[PDB]
Amino acid sequence: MAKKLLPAFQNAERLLLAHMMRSRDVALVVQERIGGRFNIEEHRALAAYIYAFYEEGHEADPGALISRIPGELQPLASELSLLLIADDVSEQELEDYIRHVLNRPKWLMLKVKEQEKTEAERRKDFLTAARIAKEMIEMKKMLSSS
Repeated sequence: MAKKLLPAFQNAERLLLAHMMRSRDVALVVQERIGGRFNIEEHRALAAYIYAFYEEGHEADPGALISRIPGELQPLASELSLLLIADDVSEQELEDYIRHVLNRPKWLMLKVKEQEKTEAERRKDFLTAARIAKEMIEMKKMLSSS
């Protein structure tokens, strides 16, 4: 990804969907704890699904909403219902992807990096923590307007 700064965190948005695809309460988490919106009609349709479903039945019915997309979110959403998440939403994962969904000037996302990066301090990613460390200074720039 030489010429790919940060187009969108669709990865977190997809797993995000997985946790919200479970309960309306979680649906609040996606909208309230993330309230994002990338350039994806299908993925966005999921985040959008819940928002509207609240007025509908107050519960993001998977079988009902999962079968409301055009064709790409159909197979994706069905699997995404819990493709990479547990009944408990996976706390570590919840904060991981939601934070990723932020993709905004929020240092808290860097905090998440603080955890993984610190793991790099002790074990590193490749050879030296300098890689993840660079990620911090990178994280500092994004959250800190320059």
